Amino acid sequence: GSHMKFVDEASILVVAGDGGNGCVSFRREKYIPKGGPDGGDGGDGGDVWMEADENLNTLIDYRFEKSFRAERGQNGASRDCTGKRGKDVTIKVPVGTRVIDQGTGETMGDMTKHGQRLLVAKGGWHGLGNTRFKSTPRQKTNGTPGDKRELLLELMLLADVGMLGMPNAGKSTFIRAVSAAKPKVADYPFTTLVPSLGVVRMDNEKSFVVADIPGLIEGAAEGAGLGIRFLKHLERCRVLLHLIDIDPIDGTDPVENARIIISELEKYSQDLATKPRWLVFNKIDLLDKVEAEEKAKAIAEALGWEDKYYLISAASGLGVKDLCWDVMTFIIENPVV
Ligand SMILES: Nc1nc2c(ncn2[C@@H]2O[C@H](COP(=O)(O)OP(=O)(O)O)[C@@H](O)[C@H]2O)c(=O)[nH]1
Ligand SMILES: [Mg+2]
Repeated sequence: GSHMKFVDEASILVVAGDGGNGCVSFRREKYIPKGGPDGGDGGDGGDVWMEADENLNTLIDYRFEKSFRAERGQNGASRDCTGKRGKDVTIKVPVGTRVIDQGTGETMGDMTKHGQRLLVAKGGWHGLGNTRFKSTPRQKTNGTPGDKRELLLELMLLADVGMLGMPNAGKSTFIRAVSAAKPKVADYPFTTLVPSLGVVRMDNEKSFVVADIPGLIEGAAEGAGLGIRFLKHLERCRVLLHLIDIDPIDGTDPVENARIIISELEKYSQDLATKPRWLVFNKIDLLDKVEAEEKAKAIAEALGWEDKYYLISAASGLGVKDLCWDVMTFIIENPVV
């Protein structure tokens, strides 16, 4: 049966801090009688931690920043003054992220709940100052090196945003235009004719997954099991975008097309049909600006659609970034609960 999965992947480098070094010193004070060793120990190096964050949706930021370095521990000083510990680094990933050690290929951990932490690079240990060698010792040790590790990060992706619409509305054009990356498909016998998913990156820590719903529900290569598995994680889907070709040359009338799409949606699933749904009119580049607005207002009027709708050209980019920021806003404002 149906096993297709979409997997987000990133490879990053994590480097913990080295230990600070030990110090060699002695108290040589005029009436305070002895030689007295007094060199302090170094500080331990800083650690690298991964932390699960339920507000992140994808691993997209780790395609761009790929290297993380915690701080070296401080050297020891006189008066048995032990060096300050090096500062830690925490790297945030979505809930569901599996963390693999790419050197050894072993799974280090799975980030299954909010605020959960995983140590991925242990900092070096402090050097010892001469005070530790006592029986007037002139020896000290250096701090040990911080772990250096390449991590493979893997995350099964579920749709945050669904596209709806007729064939040739511009759904895959839209998806490809907004996508910073295409996730890899796993457990699917074929390699062609995959439904369209994309990861949208708006800015740091601000991303979402967009999917073409008809590709998923039509059991095109995987059969009817795929749409059921889509429905299984529907709670991750915050909003649907009903994409409408504003002037179909195919002669078709946008109002009736819109009605067929709605009706098919309601038949398939009542939860899917009650999701927030926004009208988005596409291919406005073909028309003059004011004419597009008329045509759109008229279609909205005829559907009894009272909400705000959008006008865009998925081809040229007109209105697309504004739409994506409104989707990002909605997402940030409606976390899954
Ligand atoms: N002129 C124009 N053509 C578009 C726009 N969006 C999509 N198209 C074209 O319409 C056709 C259908 O788009 P596609 O993304 O394949 O539709 P889908 O079937 O909904 O995935 C393609 O030839 C696109 O290049 C647009 O904003 N303007
Ligand atoms: Mg297509």
